[PDB]
Amino acid sequence: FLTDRLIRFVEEEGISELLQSMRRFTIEEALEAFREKLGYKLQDRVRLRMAKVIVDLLYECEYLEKKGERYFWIEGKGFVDFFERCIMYADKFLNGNPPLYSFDSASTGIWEEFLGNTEFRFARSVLINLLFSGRNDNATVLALCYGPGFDILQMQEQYNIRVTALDFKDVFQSQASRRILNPNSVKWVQSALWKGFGTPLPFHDTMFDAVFFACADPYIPEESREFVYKDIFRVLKHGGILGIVTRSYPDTERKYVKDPFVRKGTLCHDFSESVCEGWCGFYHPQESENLFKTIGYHVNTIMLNASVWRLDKP
Ligand SMILES: Nc1ncnc2c1ncn2[C@@H]1O[C@H](CSCC[C@H](N)C(=O)O)[C@@H](O)[C@H]1O
Repeated sequence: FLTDRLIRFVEEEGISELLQSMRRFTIEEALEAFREKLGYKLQDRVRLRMAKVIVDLLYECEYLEKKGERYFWIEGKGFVDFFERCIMYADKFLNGNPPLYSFDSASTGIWEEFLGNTEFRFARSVLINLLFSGRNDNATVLALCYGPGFDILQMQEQYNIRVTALDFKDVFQSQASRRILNPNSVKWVQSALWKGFGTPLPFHDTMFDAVFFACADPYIPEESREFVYKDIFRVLKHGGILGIVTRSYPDTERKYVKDPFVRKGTLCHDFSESVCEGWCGFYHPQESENLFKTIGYHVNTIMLNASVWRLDKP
């Protein structure tokens, strides 16, 4: 299991030994001790975040209790995977080595194997039915940040839609074309027309019946996330729909992410994919719902522990 693997990492790197010897710590004190005692170079946001995720996971797994903002180590009384490869590298990354993977040509096979997994296929299929079930055929849909094209493939498997495909790099386009059911029917937009998150989408206002946005939310920088979703709102027709597949950072309130296995799994996913170039991490679900509402979306559906979102433009 992935959680057991990350716990084994925590123990083998001496993180658990350090924290139990400290006995009590705030997140700030723990991060200072990771720097001073383990020698981690927490020199950027993504590495500082990984260290925070480790503490959050130890708390979720009941190694720690919390009073106010202070954690306490709980003393016990007497008597092959993409994720595996990420965790195998995490010690090197935390010591300041470059990201393990990126969205460049050399890494395309890695992403193809990872994003083809059954859990992603399930989440995409649910969202596709949420967006298109019961609709008139041949909706105009933007497949945004489509990568290897599993999203386009599943959309064409399930429904007759007119896909416009856009990514911020063109490194996957040939692989996606050789995967989907109807490559001639797709409007492939050249990646030179869109620098990516933070730049306006190269489409006019109110053009699309739907925007499909799967597994790309955690690559949006915090500084740009409001704009990215406002700009998507701009290109949707009134009555159009934005579908998101992501994960939600486990919420203390347990309002959105309830399944204990999923709460642990999301933390381990976030820690692991932090070794990939550009990872920003999963966002808090209450803040996401608040953001979508202020932009002007109606929150039609939140499902799968707040991993699948249907957002309608009124
Ligand atoms: N800074 C950035 N701006 C726009 N897209 C970005 C980006 N960083 C990553 N991405 C894109 O986000 C995607 C992450 S992988 C998800 C691919 C596909 N949607 C699927 O469901 O499997 C990739 O297409 C990647 O090119």
